[PDB]
Amino acid sequence: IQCSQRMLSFSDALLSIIATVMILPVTHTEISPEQQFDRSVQRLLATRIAVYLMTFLIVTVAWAAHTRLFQVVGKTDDTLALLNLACMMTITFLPYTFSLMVTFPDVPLGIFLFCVCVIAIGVVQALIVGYAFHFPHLLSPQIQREPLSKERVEAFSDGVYAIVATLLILDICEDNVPDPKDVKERFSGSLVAALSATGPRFLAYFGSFATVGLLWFAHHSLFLHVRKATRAMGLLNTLSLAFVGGLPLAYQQTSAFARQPRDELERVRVSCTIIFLASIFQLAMWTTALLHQAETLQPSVWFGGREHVLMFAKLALYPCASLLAFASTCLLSRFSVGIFHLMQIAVPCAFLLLRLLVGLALATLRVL
Amino acid sequence: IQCSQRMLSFSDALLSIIATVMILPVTHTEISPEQQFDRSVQRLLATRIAVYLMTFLIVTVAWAAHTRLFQVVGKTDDTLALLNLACMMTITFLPYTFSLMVTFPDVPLGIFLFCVCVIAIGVVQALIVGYAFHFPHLLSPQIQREPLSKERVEAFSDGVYAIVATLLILDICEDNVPDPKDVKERFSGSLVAALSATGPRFLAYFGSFATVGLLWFAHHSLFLHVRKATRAMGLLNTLSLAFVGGLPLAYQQTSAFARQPRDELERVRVSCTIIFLASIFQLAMWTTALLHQAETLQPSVWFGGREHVLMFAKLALYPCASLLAFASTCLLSRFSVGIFHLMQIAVPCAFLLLRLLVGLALATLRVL
Ligand SMILES: [K+]
Ligand SMILES: [K+]
Ligand SMILES: [K+]
Ligand SMILES: [K+]
Ligand SMILES: [K+]
Repeated sequence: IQCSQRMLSFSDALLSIIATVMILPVTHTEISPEQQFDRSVQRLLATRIAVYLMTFLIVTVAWAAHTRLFQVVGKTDDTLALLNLACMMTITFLPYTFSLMVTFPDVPLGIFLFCVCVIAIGVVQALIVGYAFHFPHLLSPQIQREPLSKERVEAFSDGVYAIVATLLILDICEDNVPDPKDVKERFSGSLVAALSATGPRFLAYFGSFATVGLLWFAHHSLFLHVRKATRAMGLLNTLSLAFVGGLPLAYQQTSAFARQPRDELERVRVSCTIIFLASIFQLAMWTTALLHQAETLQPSVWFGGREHVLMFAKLALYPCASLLAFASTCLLSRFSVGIFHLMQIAVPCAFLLLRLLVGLALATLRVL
Repeated sequence: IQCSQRMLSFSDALLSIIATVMILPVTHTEISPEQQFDRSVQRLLATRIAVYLMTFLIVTVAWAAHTRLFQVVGKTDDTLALLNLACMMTITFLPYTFSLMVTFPDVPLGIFLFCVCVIAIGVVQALIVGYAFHFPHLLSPQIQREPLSKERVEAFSDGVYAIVATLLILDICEDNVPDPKDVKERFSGSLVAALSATGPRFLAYFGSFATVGLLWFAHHSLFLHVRKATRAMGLLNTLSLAFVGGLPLAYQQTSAFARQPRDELERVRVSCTIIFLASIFQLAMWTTALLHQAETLQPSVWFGGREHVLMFAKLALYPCASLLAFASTCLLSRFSVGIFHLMQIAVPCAFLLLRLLVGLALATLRVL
């Protein structure tokens, strides 16, 4: 009998990428200036965002069902591996059916194909269960004779984060790659001078990537001290990942969404809201785990623990900064863009010096 | 001190996706019929293919250096995690510099940025080494006082395979999603009738996905019996993955490459060549491991072992079928397309029945 760890890792990667794909249409929404005040186009954009959210949630539900199934199964086999590949294929077919239904919501074809795909997933998983139970040695020892699998959650989250960070660089690679017919005209053939138009732009990439990379760093930190992953924690993680997938929306440059008519205040508000939603659910995961620390958290991060305050600050850094920037957009709009840039530059430094800042604050409050 | 396994998994995912991204420009090659006989466009397409190969190899070299580094380090830390994030950011910046150099190969800007990025990677890794050695408890026990890390190779391969399988479905989602203004004209508003143009197309997806999914299944099988991963095996795996990344080229539909002028024989030959190159290097990995079976392979797959013939057949199935199809394109061109479709339908069945076919063949040869 074979060890199923790599097969489950492959499934996690596939499903995470599949869930995150549907943000691409959102980033490719073109709004002409003539349609800036057209409510129909704005409604279409909102509908496409809702479609992305629904598809992410559906793929996550399928992934959770798969996780249940292969917690029940445990071991794998050639036949089981091929059946898992068939299940992954059927699941990956879901975005196509959902897109077809979106294009023609009033025709039965989309609903019919979606139902057929769901039934196919069900039948494939039932076949997997039947094969596993027909050979008892392929079952988990407890079954051979609820909690979530932490590694599956971590792999799914890593896939989502990596895909977002990749979409950023794909956007950059197209933003600032001029052609000879463009450089010879805009800059009289001096490519170096094109830095004046491209220098800052790719520099902005460094700011965006960090925002994702540090968010993962928070997640990576939290689950280093997580013992038991509860279903509520899984749901909160799913919401956090769903809102993480929208970071390219607030950070991409070539994206049609980025080229829509807008103002600085609106863009800053949207980016701050997306970051706040992404991070507040990680903070909610941590708070939820704190209620049952005895069974969900390592002793170091329990109340009064050595790592407690550090973890709390690490997870609350982004929500507080995002909320402060959003408030500044309303109270100090004239300098809100500068404050947002300052936040982008400072939050990584705060993460780097976090262990010193926390101790300094603790000592200052103790003496005072 | 923290466990570095998840950080390395995240790095593997990032680097694998980054390596595979550069196939997207290749799939977006638009060749008008007026330029079918224009040698310049064909040369440009070949140059972009070579650029994709070079970028994949460079990203793989960076990933291998990172693997060496964090085999030396072993344990991780908050500062080490942030430094690893910085290193990943610098590495992800490589595609942008390579693309800029490609656009203007005769200007120093591209080479200058590429050199700056490489030096940045070097300095970041040197800082990681210095920090790790300044705190001896963050070093591996042997160092605290060559072989490859199998899990890193497996994670990188899984990332590449998942990205290819995802690119397939992204192509499909755009191939066969008509709009009302298109359905009302081409099919008089009968969306169901559009199956006549869309039915087979997404059906073809099922054929393409399997081809990737089974290739992974072969890889997944081989490394289940691999003890020690040698550097030569790593190089062969890198070549196999590089040629796997070109599967969307031979299987995508909307891709401008797919819409280029062509003939059935040429497309079949290209697809067969790509599949053959992808699988022959897995077979080469297996053969290379066989030379040092005592140190690289589990006893079950040694010469004369129970699983030996099964593994050999599993890894040689695709190369033989691809070579036979390619030969048919020259000897039986009139039926080569049908033979290719038959191969696409049959190879999964051969994989499913492999354990029976191998035994049947062995018995038949023994009695005869
Ligand atoms: K994993
Ligand atoms: K992944
Ligand atoms: K892994
Ligand atoms: K992956
Ligand atoms: K992509």
